[PDB]
Amino acid sequence: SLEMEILKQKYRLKDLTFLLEKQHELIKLIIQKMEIISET
Amino acid sequence: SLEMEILKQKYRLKDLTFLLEKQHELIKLIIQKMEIISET
Amino acid sequence: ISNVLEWIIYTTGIIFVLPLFVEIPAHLQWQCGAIAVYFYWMNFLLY
Amino acid sequence: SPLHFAASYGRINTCQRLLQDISDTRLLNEGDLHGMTPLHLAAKNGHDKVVQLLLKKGALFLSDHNGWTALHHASMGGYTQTMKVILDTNLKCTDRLDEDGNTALHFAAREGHAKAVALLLSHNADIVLNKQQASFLHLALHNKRKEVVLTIIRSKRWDECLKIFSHNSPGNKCPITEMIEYLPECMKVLLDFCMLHSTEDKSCRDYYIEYNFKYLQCLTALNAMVQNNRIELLNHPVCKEYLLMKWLAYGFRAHMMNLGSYCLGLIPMT
Amino acid sequence: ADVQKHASLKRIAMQVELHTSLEKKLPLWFLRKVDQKSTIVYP
Repeated sequence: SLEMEILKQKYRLKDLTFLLEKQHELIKLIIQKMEIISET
Repeated sequence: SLEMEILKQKYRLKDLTFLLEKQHELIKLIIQKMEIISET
Repeated sequence: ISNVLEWIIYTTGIIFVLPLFVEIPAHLQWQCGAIAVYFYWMNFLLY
Repeated sequence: SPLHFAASYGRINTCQRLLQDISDTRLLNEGDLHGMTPLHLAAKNGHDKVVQLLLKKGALFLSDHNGWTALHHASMGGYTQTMKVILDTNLKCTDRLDEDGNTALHFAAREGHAKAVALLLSHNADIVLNKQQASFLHLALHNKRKEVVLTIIRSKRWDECLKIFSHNSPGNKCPITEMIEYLPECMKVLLDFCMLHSTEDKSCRDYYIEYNFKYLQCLTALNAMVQNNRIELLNHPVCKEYLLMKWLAYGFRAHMMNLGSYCLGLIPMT
Repeated sequence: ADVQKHASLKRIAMQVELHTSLEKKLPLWFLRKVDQKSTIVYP
């Protein structure tokens, strides 16, 4: 089955990197909107 | 061993995407509870 | 071996026809013929 | 220091306050420890509302210690919203060279940002070699950036992209030979433009198909496909017809002339 | 089996090496007169 087992693992790795790419944009939104005082 | 090596790879990538999707539900919980002032 | 087979086809193919000029024994005429005819068809495989 | 942090992290409300109390342009244009300036920090992190605000406040497209422009950082990161903002102010910025001769388009292609390559390429960026004698197309290929090279082949500018290469280089040859050496599935896509069906139904007596060979010529392409073991490109219909055409051109007549000169002795001796 | 593992590439490798050896030996004006940039087929 390795002639497709690695290919299903590719699509799982592709959705995993798409989820992380969506999550990096929220971490940036936190630093953008966060209240910063006493650290400046 | 490749006739099972990629099966263990599947389950490691599966618990990795499960860990990432739990971490994402916490980053959303931050923005939902975060005190936003000044950067409104 | 392409060079060697061509070397044999020319040098021996002379002697199988030389009777046209220098008198040569029948025995040698057909000893050279047996070799030349063989190598002409073996070396055709290289074409 | 403060404005640098504010612009690095998209803190647009902090920026509107930092540039309200202080009207000095020496802060807005302030060199950083790395030679950077707030407009680079904003562009580098992909903030489109901050890079716009600093340009509206009158920032200058200055250069980093590494020689990079704001548009170079925006391209390196693939941040189309920021590039579109930058290009809308000063399209004359686009051709700038860093202290190593890369342009914005080199960084976009080297990193694999097709939308970013597509935006610069369609907004009239100047295709050029860097000081290592390599173009943006050459950079994309040596980093196996399939989407970027596929976006370039689909471009309104492809023939201008293909014409620009260093003939004196062993490392940056004709891009077609480099595509074969690195990205053969893009060479397959490129060869599909060489075929065009005209009647859409193969049973019709007037049905025909045409093969164009302009990419296989200057047998350099098929020699490169053999040396790189590209059996699926060798067996592509454009390549089968190119070989059969080369055989009907002279290869058949040259073989039968040599074989016939041998047959002249072979048959008479039997 | 080894010859047949790479068999399909060996046919084409021999053909292109034959044609390119001739393209090195034929005179430049003949290649320009005799070669063609595109061809039609009627299946």
